[PDB]
Amino acid sequence: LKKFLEDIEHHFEPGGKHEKWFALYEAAATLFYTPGLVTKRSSHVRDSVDLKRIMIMVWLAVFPAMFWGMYNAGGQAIAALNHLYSGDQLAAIVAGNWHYWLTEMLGGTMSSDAGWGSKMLLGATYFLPIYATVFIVGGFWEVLFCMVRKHEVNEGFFVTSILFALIVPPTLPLWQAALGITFGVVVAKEVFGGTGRNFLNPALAGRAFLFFAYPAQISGDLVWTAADGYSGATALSQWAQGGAGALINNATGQTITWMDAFIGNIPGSIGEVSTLALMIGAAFIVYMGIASWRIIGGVMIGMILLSTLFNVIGSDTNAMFNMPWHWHLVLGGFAFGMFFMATDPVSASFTNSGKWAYGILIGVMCVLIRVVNPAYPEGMMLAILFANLFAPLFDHVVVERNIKRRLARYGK
Amino acid sequence: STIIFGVVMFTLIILALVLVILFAKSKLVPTGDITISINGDPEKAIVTQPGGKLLTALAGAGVFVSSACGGGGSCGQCRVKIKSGGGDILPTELDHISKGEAREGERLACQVAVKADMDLELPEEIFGVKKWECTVISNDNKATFIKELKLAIPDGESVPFRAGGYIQIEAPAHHVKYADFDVPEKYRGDWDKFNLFRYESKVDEPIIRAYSMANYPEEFGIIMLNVRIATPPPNNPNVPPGQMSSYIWSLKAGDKCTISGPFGEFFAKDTDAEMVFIGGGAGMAPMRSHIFDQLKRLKSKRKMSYWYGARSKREMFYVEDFDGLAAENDNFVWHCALSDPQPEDNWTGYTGFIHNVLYENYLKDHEAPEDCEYYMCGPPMMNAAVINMLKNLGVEEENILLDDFG
Amino acid sequence: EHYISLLVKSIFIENMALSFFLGMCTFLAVSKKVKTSFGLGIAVIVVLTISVPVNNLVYNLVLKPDALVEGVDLSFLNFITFIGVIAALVQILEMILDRFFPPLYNALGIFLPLITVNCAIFGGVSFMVQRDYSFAESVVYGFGSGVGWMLAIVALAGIREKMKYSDVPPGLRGLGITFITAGLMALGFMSFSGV
Amino acid sequence: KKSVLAPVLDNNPIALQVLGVCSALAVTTKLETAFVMTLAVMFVTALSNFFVSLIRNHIPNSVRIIVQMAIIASLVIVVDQILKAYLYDISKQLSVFVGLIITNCIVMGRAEAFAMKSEPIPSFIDGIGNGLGYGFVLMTVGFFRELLGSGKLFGLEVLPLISNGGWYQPNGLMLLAPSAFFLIGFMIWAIRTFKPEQVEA
Amino acid sequence: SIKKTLFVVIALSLVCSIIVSAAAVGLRDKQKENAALDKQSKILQVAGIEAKGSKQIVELFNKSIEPRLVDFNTGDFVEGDAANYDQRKAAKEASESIKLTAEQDKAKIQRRANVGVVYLVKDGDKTSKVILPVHGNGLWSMMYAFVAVETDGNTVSGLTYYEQGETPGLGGEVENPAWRAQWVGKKLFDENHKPAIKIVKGGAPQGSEHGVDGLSGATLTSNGVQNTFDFWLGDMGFGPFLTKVRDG
Amino acid sequence: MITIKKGLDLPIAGTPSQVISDGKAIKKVALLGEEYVGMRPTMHVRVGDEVKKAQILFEDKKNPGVKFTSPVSGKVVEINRGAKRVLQSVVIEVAGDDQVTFDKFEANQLASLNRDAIKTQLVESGLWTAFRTRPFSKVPAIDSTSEAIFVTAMDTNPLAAEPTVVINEQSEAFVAGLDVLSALTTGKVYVCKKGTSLPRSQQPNVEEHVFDGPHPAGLAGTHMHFLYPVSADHVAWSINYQDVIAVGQLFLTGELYTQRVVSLAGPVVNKPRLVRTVMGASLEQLVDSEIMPGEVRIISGSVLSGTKATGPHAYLGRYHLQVSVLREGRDKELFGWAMPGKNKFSVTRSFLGHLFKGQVYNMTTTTNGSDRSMVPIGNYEKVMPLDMEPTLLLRDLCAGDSDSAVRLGALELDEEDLALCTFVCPGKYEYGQLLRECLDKIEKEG
Ligand SMILES: CCCCCCCCCCCCCCCCCC(=O)OC[C@H](COP(=O)(O)OCCN)OC(=O)CCCCCCCCCCCCCCCCC
Ligand SMILES: Cc1cc2nc3c(=O)[nH]c(=O)nc-3n(C[C@H](O)[C@H](O)[C@H](O)CO)c2cc1C
Ligand SMILES: COC1=C(OC)C(=O)C(CC=C(C)C)=C(C)C1=O
Ligand code: FES
Ligand code: FES
Ligand code: NA
Ligand code: NA
Repeated sequence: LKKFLEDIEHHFEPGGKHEKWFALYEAAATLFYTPGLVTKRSSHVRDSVDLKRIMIMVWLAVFPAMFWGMYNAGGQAIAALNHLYSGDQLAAIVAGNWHYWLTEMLGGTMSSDAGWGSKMLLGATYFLPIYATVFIVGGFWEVLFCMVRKHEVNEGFFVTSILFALIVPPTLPLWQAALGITFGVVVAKEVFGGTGRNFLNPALAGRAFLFFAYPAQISGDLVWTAADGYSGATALSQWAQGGAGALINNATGQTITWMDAFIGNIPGSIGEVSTLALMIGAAFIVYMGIASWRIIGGVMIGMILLSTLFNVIGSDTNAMFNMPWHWHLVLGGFAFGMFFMATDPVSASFTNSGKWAYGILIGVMCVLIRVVNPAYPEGMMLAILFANLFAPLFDHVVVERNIKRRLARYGK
Repeated sequence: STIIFGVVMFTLIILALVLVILFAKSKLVPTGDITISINGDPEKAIVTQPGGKLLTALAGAGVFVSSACGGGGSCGQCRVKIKSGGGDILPTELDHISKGEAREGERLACQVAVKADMDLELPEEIFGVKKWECTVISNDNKATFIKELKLAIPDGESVPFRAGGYIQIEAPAHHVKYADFDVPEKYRGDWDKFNLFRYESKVDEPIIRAYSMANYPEEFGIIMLNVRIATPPPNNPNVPPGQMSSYIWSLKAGDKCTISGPFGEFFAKDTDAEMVFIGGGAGMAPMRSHIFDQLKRLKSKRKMSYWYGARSKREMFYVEDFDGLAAENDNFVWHCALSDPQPEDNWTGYTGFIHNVLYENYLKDHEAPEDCEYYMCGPPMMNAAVINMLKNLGVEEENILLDDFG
Repeated sequence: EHYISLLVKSIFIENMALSFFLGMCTFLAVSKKVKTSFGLGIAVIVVLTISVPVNNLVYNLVLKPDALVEGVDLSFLNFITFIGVIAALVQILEMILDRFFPPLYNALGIFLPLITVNCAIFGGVSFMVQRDYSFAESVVYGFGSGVGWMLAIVALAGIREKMKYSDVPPGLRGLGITFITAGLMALGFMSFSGV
Repeated sequence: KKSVLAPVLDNNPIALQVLGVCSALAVTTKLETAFVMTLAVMFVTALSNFFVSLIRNHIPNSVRIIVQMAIIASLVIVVDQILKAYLYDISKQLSVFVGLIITNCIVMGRAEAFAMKSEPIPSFIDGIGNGLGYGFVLMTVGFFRELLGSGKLFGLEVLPLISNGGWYQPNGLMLLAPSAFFLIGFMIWAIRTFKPEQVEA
Repeated sequence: SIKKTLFVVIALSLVCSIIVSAAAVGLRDKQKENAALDKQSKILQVAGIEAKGSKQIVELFNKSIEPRLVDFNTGDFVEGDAANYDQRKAAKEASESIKLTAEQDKAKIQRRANVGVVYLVKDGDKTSKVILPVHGNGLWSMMYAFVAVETDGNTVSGLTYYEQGETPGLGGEVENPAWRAQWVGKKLFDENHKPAIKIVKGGAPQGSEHGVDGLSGATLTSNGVQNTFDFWLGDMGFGPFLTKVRDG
Repeated sequence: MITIKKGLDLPIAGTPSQVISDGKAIKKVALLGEEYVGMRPTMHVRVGDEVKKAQILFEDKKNPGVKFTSPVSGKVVEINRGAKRVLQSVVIEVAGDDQVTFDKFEANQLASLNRDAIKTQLVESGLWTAFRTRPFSKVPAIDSTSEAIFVTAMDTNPLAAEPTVVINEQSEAFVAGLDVLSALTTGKVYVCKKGTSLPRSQQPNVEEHVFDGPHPAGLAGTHMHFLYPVSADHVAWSINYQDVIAVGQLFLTGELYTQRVVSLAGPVVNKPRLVRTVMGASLEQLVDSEIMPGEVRIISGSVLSGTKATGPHAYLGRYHLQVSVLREGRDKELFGWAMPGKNKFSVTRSFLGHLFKGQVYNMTTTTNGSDRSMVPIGNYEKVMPLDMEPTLLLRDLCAGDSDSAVRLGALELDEEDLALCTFVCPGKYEYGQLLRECLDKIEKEG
């Protein structure tokens, strides 16, 4: 590969043809092989870390959540299908859905005796097409801007593509996934100059676009389980209706315990369900210093304080008032947003003091939307997007206090 | 019925609103006269009513401030030192004034609106402006598009100015046809190639421009000057012809024009560093004064060089004078290269543009090109190109002074 | 009580800038610098907190139907009355600041000419007539709308200042990117829409 | 002719200038309201410019703004009555933005920039031209927002909807605030790539 | 010159006001008719009377519709200017309205007018149908509807939502003709003379007496519709009036 | 006294032995023009000219009166010039022992000397160039004065020599130099050192301050920020301990003292140690027969801040007290960015190397990645102990917002103060150059 990559560089050079594809060919060469660049001036030595390794660490950090998500997505769907149909009726349903008979063809079974392999396989049939569509469509916009503007491709899109695919319902139509990533990549990032030069979270901007443009496909009772003809409310929606007592899984008929939500054995977005899986990945990137623990700490502080305040105030009518902090933690997309989306460094505050305020605002807003906004059962995406708008302001307040300390010579 | 009530109610509301505004203005907006001190002299202090720009009040008094763009804040030649008052510096002013200058208090009088008492410290040069109407003596054409103008002082003595200065010329509306101009036969033949006499200029309103001096200080009685005719671009015929330059060319012996005192900021440095001159077109006026000033007025022994850009032997002028100065004093040497010698010129010397000729002849082998004072005046193409070569030689901007005439 | 919801409604739930699109010309213009943007927001609040309650009394005492006389309703004299009154108060406030509060004139009076006949003030007063608000509600609403307007402009100024590091394509640089930026801001402010 | 079309693509009040943005983002959800709004702004802008020019020499600078606003406000009040009496349905849709025409920066900008220092006849044409360019952006945004958000143009079903036994699913974001912001920005981008002179340094 | 300024402002104010005053006062009659026909177009549509054009709407509304005022506390007809009655304005004033308790306010409406207008459809000298305006808070905005109740006082003939602000596709489907058409033939009350109309999440059983399919993916808006009928058909709404209708 | 916790000590292999030995004989010396910030030279010598030890070679046009004098006596063999005729170096071939002498004083008189007298001797001898001003890291103007002169008697640069070992051999000169600085300063002299003991001045003006912590704890910029914060109106002077010994020698013997002790160290240096050399010594001759085979990079100064010693720049810098030699890191590795970094050092904990604590790394000149836009993961805050918001400041430098950078503390910074920020940047920005671009803009516009 090394010899082939080096030799073909002549063609992609300005003298040779296909120069318009240099930004993509050089990306492949640099992607496979680290460049042989040496420092040109001081510092003559550099840290081993680079943008490529940072993104891959985040990309790997969500793998455990992604793998469980596929397993959970298949499990929820298979359970619902058997709870709704049986016998030849199930066979017709399986025959009328390419997700179902493709799983049968590859060795899985849609029967209730299905093991983890068939459930994970079935969940893959939903996740992979979404991820492939998001990667290809979003990657096309990335290369187009780089090619036209003569920029080198940036590796930040790897995190955006995977995260966006893991925050959508399993049943999301592909054509809507293409539009969602297109809005997030283009409107939120590229027109600002690409990775590191924007202010809004790209993946959440794409989800918000679908959230407000096609609400029927990303809300309600028909999108969070991939069993055709099945209707089931998620835990957050159920709590808003009848409190903790309403937390029931109709497909399986079993009550939803805190442990169930914690492990991720609940309907929802593929990737968000398992708080345990997200914590495992979040621990690594936080330990590695890639994700800010001040933002994560701030989010927890804001969530616990406001939720406890709602607990004390009480409400005989709004059941969301009595949801405790530890239930807020394991429900919806709070865990996913706090660890892998609130920590987006570009859209977060650039000062350590601001990061605390930035995270606290995120945590406060999520509970607020969850509790006192009837329309939306969850508000993590909206909370983060709202917090992005004010992150530069927290930095400005902190920096202006720094400037006042300096004009006083730090009291020296 | 309702129509009547609305009509009266409408008027009451409007009258009540304006009466409050009009009443408030009288009791909140002072109408006292504004007093501005010029250079701290009580006699020069000017009392002016509120309103208007600073450039207007000063002009009425005995101090005249140079201005090219006028009330647009574009040229920046009207910079004044405002010790106090006038508020903060406007963002447009910063475009032509550096931050350090703003700390000193430099401001544009035209861009500054007079609304409160202000203190000004205008220098002697701006303070000492005298308006005179000299008499035109000769208007012969020096070259194809260059005319030498001689002005006779009307009040006697001579105009006090420094080498490389200029005088602002103001003229009223007047219609002049290029056919009215008188040109020698030598240059007439070249003019006959395109028949530029067809052009006709009609200056609708009075105009003000600047013109550099071409007489060294010791010269008394005649104020030599060089004028370049303004014509529409060869590639853009749909442009009005010259308005101020054309009017000057229409004048002959016995004509009168105003000089409105001297001005300028183009001068040499009182040091022993070698001087280098790059003249072009109308630039031969200020350059000539420097050579004359440094030969008899000061009798300077410093090295002096001149590099004039010309297109043909006909364009060359003052050659006989230059030869005498070089021959009489060896400290000064002049050179010129022809960008396109005529077939009959039979030039056997430097050929091309001074952009590369000067480098390939003098600056290439110069041991300390940076340790030299550079003065330039000529077409923008020659000026812009030359500085790039000078920049490539490590010549600092502070060592080069530009006086481009356009 | 009732006032806090009204104050909360006029800041977050109802956003005069990002939802009703009022004052966009000035909002999308002076947004470059946070310090200047903060000054305009303060100036807008002063005009709004004074304009709305003053117009509320005028509307309820003169323009309100069947108020001056029985059977006559001078509703059509609504736009002229409000715009004229708003112009007077803004103009009157500026002059007194330059005569008694020099420091406030530069901080607040400098922006007042822009706030004269501004869509932000007129729209807020118009909504105060489209509804039935008491004088106390008029003041709480007027103060709330201005502060919420200040929140959006001050937020947009932080983003624009942060965008000094951005690389916007030519054609979008300046106004074009700012409109996109404002659109993104409106996206995040729709979290309170259902509230 | 040149002056009439100058404020369309060369000196657009909303693309190059930032005047009239408030109405652009509010009424462009439908072409009927958008189209009617252009007529109201054109009618007021042209008349206000015409009248202010007639009394320009006699207008006192002390209360000039009041005089200009009274003329503008009076016309808008008249326009409000016409809309209420005729096109009542459209009047209800426009909500309070008919009155906001008075504060529309285009109306006041031309009343001072041009009408106060211009002959009344060309002043009227300037008002018509500015209203035209204002409507060019208003109608362009209205076209996409109605077509993509409802599948309808002027209330006529262009794209059959799934809810009505069709194939097209309308985009809900085209009805909300952000869409107008994004469409205008991309419209400015398109305009400035074909007229690079308007690019900001 | 203060005299010059006063002359221009006074003269300009007088002429401009005259045009404004004349325009508003003169066109007021036309404006009143235009506003009215919008409500008449809806009432005719729910009534099943096909009309087209302002002239036809006005002519047919007067011929077939007889607006009347009703007192909720008694459910008995009262005398007043029904044709020019604004129930919304009345509901905002304590003189002609009341404040509901939290328990009573099933429809979540803050206030309810003491007297509300109703519309009777008459083929001839006989009332073939009664139209009852009912409103209740939705997810996003107050929703106003017209309900055409047959002479029986139980069966519903037509429904239409003429003012709503729910999300199109999810909650704005109350305007969908297919969903509205499902109400025809349903019964507002059960045998025990109690509200029985129920919005069934997931779709009502076919042939249901009181089963209307809820709006798919729009439980919150569908909940509002249920709350509207649970209140307006109850004691504090049109319940007592419908009891009188059942017996004449 | 002042303890630093935010910073980074780079564990590069080849630390010096901290024993002073005699280096290879040097027959070539040069002064480097680009090293002096904002210096436009006025040449006073030509190739083939004979010069004395302390004879003037060139003058500064924008700093009149400052004389850059030769370190050695000999012949001028070349005057290297670069793009735009930028003076790179003036190489002098060592020959003879002629020198320019000056006045000499007893150690007990130095503290009492007149300030103008001290300035004249320092300027004429060329030793005035040892001082650098903060802000702008320029040679102080002849007529200027400073209320705070900072003496850097410590070195936390990687592979740096220990000042205590050098200062101990020249205790009297160092104390004599401090006495001269006591009279030169209008205010006080800050002797910034480590906890170890050093010779002390008996003048009340000379105050000893201890700084503990990693790099940047031994940087003059760090010391100024904690003891005498600088601005446009509060200018401090910086001088290193070896120049202080030179100042003391000049006023004790009346001769320019040009001997220096520099650490020759690095992964490819066979015997890393301290060597005695001369100012501007040819590094090609200094490192001869002391480096491992291969393509190496010789650096005047530290690997964090320093000049590539190649061609006309292959001479010891005026302010550099060490020579670091590294391998050129041109190797391309398959998925090198994706490997567990047992042998990779990082500020982050994303490599295995940080687990093997106490390990040393054979760092090369590899950039360890391509150039990318800043993605701040908090690396800058981890190595920046000053009271600043580095990410915001670095963004200002990237955008060229000179005025904003001034508000955020750019005027307090020299290039070396941002070396760690450059080192840890995932986007591979080089903030030292950006800071200089901002500082130059402020000087010119101001
Ligand atoms: C990181 C890259 C992106 C993410 C990629 C994620 C890919 C997910 C693929 C899931 C595949 C799971 C296969 C697990 C095999 C072990 C099976 C096991 O332990 O569970 C048993 C369970 C139930 O058993 P049953 O199906 O009933 O068969 C036995 C009948 N007596 O199940 C079974 O017995 C297994 C029945 C299914 C066998 C399928 C084999 C071929 C298809 C799977 C591989 C391709 C997946 C798609 C492409 C991915 C490419 C990245
Ligand atoms: C810790 C971390 C978190 C990230 N989170 C997100 C994210 O939530 N959404 C996204 O689109 N990109 C994310 N990225 C990728 C990238 O930084 C982001 O798109 C920036 O906004 C691009 O400038 C993340 C990167 C890192 C290192
Ligand atoms: C980092 O490396 C990257 C590539 O490497 C080959 C890509 O092709 C592309 C482009 C992808 C597609 C599907 C066109 C992107 C976006 C990218 O980031
Ligand atoms: S006259 Fe040109 S700047 Fe004032
Ligand atoms: S249109 Fe200009 S502020 Fe509203
Ligand atoms: Na969970
Ligand atoms: Na909620």
